[PDB]
Amino acid sequence: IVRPPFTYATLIRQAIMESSDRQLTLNEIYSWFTRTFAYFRRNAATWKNAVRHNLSLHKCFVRVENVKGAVWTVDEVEYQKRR
Amino acid sequence: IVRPPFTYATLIRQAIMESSDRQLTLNEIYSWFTRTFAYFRRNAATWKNAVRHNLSLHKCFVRVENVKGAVWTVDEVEYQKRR
Amino acid sequence: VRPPFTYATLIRQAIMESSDRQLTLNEIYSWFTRTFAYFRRNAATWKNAVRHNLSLHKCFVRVENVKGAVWTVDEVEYQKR
Amino acid sequence: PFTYATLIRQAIMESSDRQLTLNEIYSWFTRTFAYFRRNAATWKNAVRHNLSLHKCFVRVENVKGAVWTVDEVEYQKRR
Amino acid sequence: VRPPFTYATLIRQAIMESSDRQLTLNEIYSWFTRTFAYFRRNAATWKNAVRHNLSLHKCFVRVENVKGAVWTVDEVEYQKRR
Amino acid sequence: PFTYATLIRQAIMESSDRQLTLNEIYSWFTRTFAYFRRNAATWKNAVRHNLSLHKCFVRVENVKGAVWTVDEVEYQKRR
DNA sequence: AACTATGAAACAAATTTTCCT
DNA sequence: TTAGGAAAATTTGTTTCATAG
DNA sequence: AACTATGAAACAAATTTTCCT
DNA sequence: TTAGGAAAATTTGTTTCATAG
Ligand SMILES: [Mg+2]
Ligand SMILES: [Mg+2]
Ligand SMILES: [Mg+2]
Ligand SMILES: [Mg+2]
Ligand SMILES: [Mg+2]
Ligand SMILES: [Mg+2]
Repeated sequence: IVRPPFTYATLIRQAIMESSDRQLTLNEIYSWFTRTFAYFRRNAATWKNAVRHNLSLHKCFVRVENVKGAVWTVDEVEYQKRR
Repeated sequence: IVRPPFTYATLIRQAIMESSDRQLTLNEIYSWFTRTFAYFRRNAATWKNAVRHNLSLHKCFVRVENVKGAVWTVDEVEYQKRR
Repeated sequence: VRPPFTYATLIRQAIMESSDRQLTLNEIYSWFTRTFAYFRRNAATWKNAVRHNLSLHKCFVRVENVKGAVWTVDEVEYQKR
Repeated sequence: PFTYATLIRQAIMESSDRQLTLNEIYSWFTRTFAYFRRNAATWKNAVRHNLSLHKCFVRVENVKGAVWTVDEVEYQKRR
Repeated sequence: VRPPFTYATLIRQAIMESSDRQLTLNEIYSWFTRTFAYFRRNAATWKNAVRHNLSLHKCFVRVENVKGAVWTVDEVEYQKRR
Repeated sequence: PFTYATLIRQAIMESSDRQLTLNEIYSWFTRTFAYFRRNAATWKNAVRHNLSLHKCFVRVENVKGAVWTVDEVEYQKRR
């Protein structure tokens, strides 16, 4: 098994960008990771922690609260900075 | 953390070829893996199983019993076949 | 062509492979339970497994004759295991 | 009991010229797996029937309970 | 060159940060124990950590002037952490 | 209480011009870590001494046990 | 080809915040 | 009104990776 | 650029074998 | 001499990866 050659930030952005409304709940993001790569079908304690850490740490990922909870979105302009 | 871009057989051969007498016990091979790459400092249940599996499966790795137990060696001619 | 297996050949196998060369009905049932469970696989599964075994085990050698390709068994390399 | 290796050997071993193409091995496995699928729900009664029908299977009653044995001479007479 | 810390400023910090602005001697000791344990780090450790924090937190802005580059604190940006 | 951020901020805030080069921050941390290393075995007695020496620290005896408080007015004079 | 130095990423954790029994 | 638990977030400090010199 | 087919590798496990309490 | 335990080996069958076509 090989981990994808992309950063967590890039992968998370990919997940969100591929969604129909450009937004995903945390659990939906986890699902995208496990469905897409074999690497994420094990050691969940490690990679899910990485995902949450990246979502909070990086300003390009903005939590948008809504009636049923909250979804994560991507501030593309922000994502582009430093990259 | 990234796993080395080499097969288990290639890494095992490397460990043995670097030893002073071209022989290593199983525990010494585990130690070479952990000392050499961060990747092998976690999920021991998985990679140690991989190492034992590779040692038995591939004919290029020959167990040589000795007074103190047994060491693993490499049949270079064999390793070269299929490669 | 003779069937690969029959209840008779299977019952004989169960008994012959046993310790005392004897089995109670319940023991024969246990053996059959395990055996039928093993075969409850699909073509996609066994087909993959067959190719895997032919290219992994040395006892299986492919002899190319005036037909295309045929696999044979090296009994001497088969016994060692 | 069975492994793909023993099965592949059985197929090849039980064929004249002791050879088989990959397609022929596939055919043998198809027949074999079909057999077990077809009889997955009948083997219990089939076994009881065979035990009492064929003389090669002899019931030996010992201390506690009874056991079944094979009369190899009788068995080898069927073929 | 007044010291960055003195027992006096530390004792006051422990008491001021407390719930009811008052601590027993033992509570002050517990605070000091934790504090001294935090600082038991080597130069290789804190040096790395300092560079890490300067380039991670936006409240720390490098204002490049005349010669060399000096940092500074964005009191407002630091407000979030407050 | 303390994080590298609060410390870096403390250093810069206590400096003139409220600015510091990376080397100056390094100097401040060197002095700071040196302080805690130097006094790792003396702080218990040092704390007891300071509490009874400085009037800004007042011992208030309530129901069970006694607690220490800071007389903010007194503390500020000396600064 | 080695080796060092170093920021971005990755990691491992300790805490916090919310929503529910 | 608290007490806990699980998710979800937020934070901190350390280790690893990729590479410019 | 996509997609399929497929052998090598990688995985996950069930068992075995040895050496010691 | 039987009963585990753990490390070391051996085995089997399934999933993943890289890539020819
Ligand atoms: Mg964010
Ligand atoms: Mg071997
Ligand atoms: Mg082979
Ligand atoms: Mg009969
Ligand atoms: Mg920053
Ligand atoms: Mg006093």
